[PDB]
Amino acid sequence: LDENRNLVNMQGMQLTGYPATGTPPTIQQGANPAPITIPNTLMAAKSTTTA
Amino acid sequence: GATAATFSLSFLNSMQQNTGANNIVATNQNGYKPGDLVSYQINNDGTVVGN
Repeated sequence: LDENRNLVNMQGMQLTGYPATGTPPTIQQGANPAPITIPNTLMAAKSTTTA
Repeated sequence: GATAATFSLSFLNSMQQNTGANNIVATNQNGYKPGDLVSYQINNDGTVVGN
């Protein structure tokens, strides 16, 4: 993990992959590849919908 | 005999959700005391940085 909390090799190349979008985030197999970052930010709570 | 430090403090992007406990996650400002050169080097960007 780099200073910007993104995955980078030991040289400085930005690792790329399929972006995760949606609420909750999921995996898209058709989305254009984007750099992968791992923020430490707190995720917001979700209202209960189905039980 | 020094003038007081008048500034603006920002608390935006704060969370009131059920986190269990209250803890500080970040803090920063843009003021520093005078300093002197201790070291320097050259980065791959071509810029010269003096610590």
